[PDB]
Amino acid sequence: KEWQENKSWNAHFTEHKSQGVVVLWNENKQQGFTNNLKRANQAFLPASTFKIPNSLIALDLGVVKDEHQVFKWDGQTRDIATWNRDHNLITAMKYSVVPVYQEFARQIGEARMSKMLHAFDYGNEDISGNVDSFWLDGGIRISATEQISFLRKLYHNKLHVSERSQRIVKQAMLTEANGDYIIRAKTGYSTRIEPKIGWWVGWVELDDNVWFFAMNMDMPTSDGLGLRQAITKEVLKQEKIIP
Amino acid sequence: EWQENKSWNAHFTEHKSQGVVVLWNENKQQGFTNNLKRANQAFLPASTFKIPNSLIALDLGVVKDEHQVFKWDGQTRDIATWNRDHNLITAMKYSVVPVYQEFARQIGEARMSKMLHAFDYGNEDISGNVDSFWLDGGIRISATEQISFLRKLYHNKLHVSERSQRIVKQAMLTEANGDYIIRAKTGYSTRIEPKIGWWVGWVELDDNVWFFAMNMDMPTSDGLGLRQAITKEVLKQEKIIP
Ligand SMILES: *C(=O)N1C[C@H](NOS(=O)(=O)O)CC[C@H]1C(N)=O
Ligand SMILES: *C(=O)N1C[C@H](NOS(=O)(=O)O)CC[C@H]1C(N)=O
Ligand SMILES: [Cl-]
Ligand SMILES: [Cl-]
Ligand SMILES: [Cl-]
Ligand SMILES: [Cl-]
Repeated sequence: KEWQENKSWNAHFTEHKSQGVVVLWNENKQQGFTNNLKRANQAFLPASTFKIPNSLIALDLGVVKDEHQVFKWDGQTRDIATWNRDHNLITAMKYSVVPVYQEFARQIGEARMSKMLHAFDYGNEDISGNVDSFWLDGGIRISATEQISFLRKLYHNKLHVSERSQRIVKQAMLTEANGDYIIRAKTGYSTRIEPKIGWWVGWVELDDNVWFFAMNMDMPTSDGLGLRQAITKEVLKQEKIIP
Repeated sequence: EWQENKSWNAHFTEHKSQGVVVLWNENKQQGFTNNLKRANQAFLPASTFKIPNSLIALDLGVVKDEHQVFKWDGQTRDIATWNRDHNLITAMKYSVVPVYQEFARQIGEARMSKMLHAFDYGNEDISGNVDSFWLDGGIRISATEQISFLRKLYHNKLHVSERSQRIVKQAMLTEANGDYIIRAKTGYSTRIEPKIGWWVGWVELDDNVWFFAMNMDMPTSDGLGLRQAITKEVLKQEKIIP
């Protein structure tokens, strides 16, 4: 059976006084699992998880030459200290540097952004709003299941951009690696339209399988942001995917 | 420029051990070592040779990509992890010699010799069995020459495709967290004296990369854990990793 509900995972949200969904996909078995089939299919603003398609499009169009090209700080002091400094693609992804990605989106422009999101079958494919903010307060929406379908295409180099573009973005997604697993992922935090939600989307590479994941959770304040990873890892540990 | 830091000898002494750690600061273009003579001593690369071997195999099409499966030949060997199917990523991780011996046989002596010349790799001498020269043949490379080769790989400057270089750097991934990424390969030269352990690679930080190459005397497999442990003690002392 393709999609299966595991209500036992709700204990991981309950135990943190949280509400959300975790979706897993077993690539070898071509089967998916979720605590909440309805919420797995509800669409939300992608917020910073949009850095994955934005990175791909920027590299494929040559807006970003490679993962070492330096994007100079514009000398405007912002809220997040790690943003007030020079970045390359690796560090801009790591510190989720919005102003770097805003400039990419402006250089890409509305016409190319729209065509590439259709080509990617990415969420509702709707870029209505400002070209440098639609993933934060515009028309674009994506579900946890639609994140999985996009990431599977990236993993297999099946997106309609160069293999090189896809390999570079997967490098930039690297989050954790040890002798047991590799996680390639991207966090997000949608705050401008209700409900406020946190995301964590990506995959776990094991020796002989890959488990795709997409989670979102209600995030009324920034206090709970560490639960995006903590809850996903509690589910991965339950299912014996990581130790 | 090069500098000797004898204080790192303490990390070797404490584990009753002899060897060398070489570090290269890419931003400053400066090298550091506990032993300048040993930094330039050339040894058999043993399993560290999997780095150039993978590059050549990918560039020639002997390996199509990092997913291609190399089926176990059915010969039961001493290392349990070798007695199973592998791809490039797991073959590097478990250092599966028989997979790399088959690559070498398909590359062949002529293309292997030419490619090591193009890479400026060590003494560029493949004398011996085409499928064992890096374990018991004539090839020799120093810790400083390992760093030279790795800097070219890091910058995509080796004369193979960018794609081959990106795949091998993916396969080298050893560790990553919010502080650092290590891309590296271990080795153990067991067949020709002196028996030594290797660890070569680099640490990626937000705004610098530190290349490293270490080797140490390894009279038995009991001290293999020290290859990483002594290197990490030097990286901590130098405030490169927490
Ligand atoms: C992305 O969702 N954003 C940028 C930055 N990212 O941190 S996250 O990756 O930990 O979610 C701050 C939150 C958010 C934004 N406010 O634009
Ligand atoms: C490579 O040097 N070798 C293959 C294998 N890997 O050990 S490693 O951890 O040093 O990579 C065993 C040692 C050695 C060999 N015996 O050929
Ligand atoms: Cl963003
Ligand atoms: Cl990687
Ligand atoms: Cl080998
Ligand atoms: Cl490439």
